[PDB]
Amino acid sequence: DKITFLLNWQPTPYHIPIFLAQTKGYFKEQGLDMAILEPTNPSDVTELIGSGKVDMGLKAMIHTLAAKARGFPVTSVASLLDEPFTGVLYLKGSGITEDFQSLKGKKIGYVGEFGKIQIDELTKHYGMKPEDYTAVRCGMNVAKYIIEGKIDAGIGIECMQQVELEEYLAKQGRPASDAKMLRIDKLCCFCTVLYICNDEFLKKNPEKVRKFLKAIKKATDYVLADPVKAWSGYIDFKPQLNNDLSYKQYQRCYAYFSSSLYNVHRDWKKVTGYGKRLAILPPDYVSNYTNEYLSWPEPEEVSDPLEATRLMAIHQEKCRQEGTFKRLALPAHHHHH
Amino acid sequence: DKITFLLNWQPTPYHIPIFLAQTKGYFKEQGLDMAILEPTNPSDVTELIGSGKVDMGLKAMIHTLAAKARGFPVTSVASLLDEPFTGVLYLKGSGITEDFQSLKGKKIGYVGEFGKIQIDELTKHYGMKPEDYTAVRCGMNVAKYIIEGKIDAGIGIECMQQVELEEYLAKQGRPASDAKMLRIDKLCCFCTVLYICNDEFLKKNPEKVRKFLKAIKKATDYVLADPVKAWSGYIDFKPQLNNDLSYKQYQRCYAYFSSSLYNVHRDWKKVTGYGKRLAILPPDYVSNYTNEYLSWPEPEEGTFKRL
Ligand SMILES: *Cc1c(COP(=O)(O)O)cnc(C)c1O
Repeated sequence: DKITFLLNWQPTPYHIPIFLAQTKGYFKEQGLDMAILEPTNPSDVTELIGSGKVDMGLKAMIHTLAAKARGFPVTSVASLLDEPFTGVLYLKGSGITEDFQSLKGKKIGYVGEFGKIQIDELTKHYGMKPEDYTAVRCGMNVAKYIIEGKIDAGIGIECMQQVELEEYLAKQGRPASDAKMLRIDKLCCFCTVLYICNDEFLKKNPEKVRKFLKAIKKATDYVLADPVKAWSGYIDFKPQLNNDLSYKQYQRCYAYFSSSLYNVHRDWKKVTGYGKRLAILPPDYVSNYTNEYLSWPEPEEVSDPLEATRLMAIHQEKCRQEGTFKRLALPAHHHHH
Repeated sequence: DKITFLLNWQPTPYHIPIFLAQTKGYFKEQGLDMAILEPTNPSDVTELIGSGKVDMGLKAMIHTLAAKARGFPVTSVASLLDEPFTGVLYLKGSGITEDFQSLKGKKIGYVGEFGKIQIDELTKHYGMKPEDYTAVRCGMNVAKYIIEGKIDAGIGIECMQQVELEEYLAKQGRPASDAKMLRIDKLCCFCTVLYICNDEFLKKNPEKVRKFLKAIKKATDYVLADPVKAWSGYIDFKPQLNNDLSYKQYQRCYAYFSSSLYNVHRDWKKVTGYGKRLAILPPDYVSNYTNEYLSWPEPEEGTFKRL
């Protein structure tokens, strides 16, 4: 009667709400016995949860969509990390540039399956063809392989892998700005990180899932309210995260955490479209999420998505150079009709 | 159709055979798709495997025995780390001494469950009573809490936690000998680390288990034969183990690796007796191992050297 929860990755700073929910006893106060597990290989994750072998866990939006398409019955019941900047990371001097064509003849790292597909597909739109480049499967070590020169560039998230590149550059006395990204968010939200359930587990235990999300919500509020105290609680439990890199990653992630846990209807509509178009998704495919098990009201709708993206970009820079914890203040949406 | 394999701990240097069997493709050459998982809490482990939620994994002998007793159908099919030195670790100046009585009024860390029971029980034999001491559950952080002063002593393995204390001492310029253990040869195979199977999974998949053990055996031979090459393969995959502490731990573990994977009939006989006696095991309890799935003969009853 323990409930298996499988992370999408080795412990990261953004996993803080799950671990705090455990260590602070919020799961216990809901009468839940969670067994948090960590994958050795992120690609095992959708298959294990989809097949019922694991009850719940986390995976990105693009992968959660493709999971149902490939016949793994999973449903997103909430959102953890909202729309982090994803792209092809590289160091200045790679010599890769904003010219997508500069990827020609380069070794490019992707984590598992979908990213490669993502680049296979972008080449056609830039007059390139696979293989004008060599794709290299890297699992959880994309950043590491860029730093070690085993690849020229690689796919990653701004608040995780980019921060790893920047910390390396700092050790070399090079400026942070030498860590550059070719954003895919402008070639979005594929890499939103979701709480997902096995479909039959969800059918059979809706009350437990609802209680889970309450515990998570309590921990998420704590982390947003008191990030510093939260962090020290986390790294006492998970000493592997007790370093400056993890802490910096944590600060960059702060602005991306979902405060309401709601699945964003627009984000899914966008991503389902993109995926449908890439033959990953059947033409009649329906988005596999629900907000039924969230026990609190939903917030006002997304405004100026490009505006927010631009504003977020600016915000994340201030975060890097100031070392702060600030949520992106957002002007509410004006309806002209 | 992936097979879930749950480690007994965060990745350690002694998990190297498993990871190498994966990264070197030995699991693949047997037509196995293993999903190696890591626990966040070692105590979840027997219950998850016992209940069938996870197919296979690792666990110490004392825990694997108590799992069946507590109604979790698990069976040991092979052995990984043989009889590492287990005991109460402490720093000289704690001030704890070889006198078990010195544990009086001290904070003593235990990993999760059986560790506490082991000390509750040893006190009765030393005229002490729980609680002449405070037991503190520490999970995977016993050494860390000793170093940080949050506990005075704690239960651990010589090649893992003790090495962690020693590396701390070296950072302080203190001698390694200041990391001391009260060894639980105070009545050491409880902490032998076993490959274990869910019973029903074993019933329904004996050919796969046999093939798993073959991949493991191949990796195990590689590690013993070429420990240095093996290590760099490991830490390329698992960069969290790329540090001097992990490498030192690895060298201490090397002598303890089981080279044949066989369950040792004597070790189990001893441990089953101990467990029966303190009330951890029913009087009619039968050891839950088998060497049936091993496909090779049983052998006769800063360096890398086998003993
Ligand atoms: C499960 C496990 C533990 C936890 O056991 P307790 O003594 O009950 O804390 C400790 N060490 C190892 C190696 C384990 O596998």
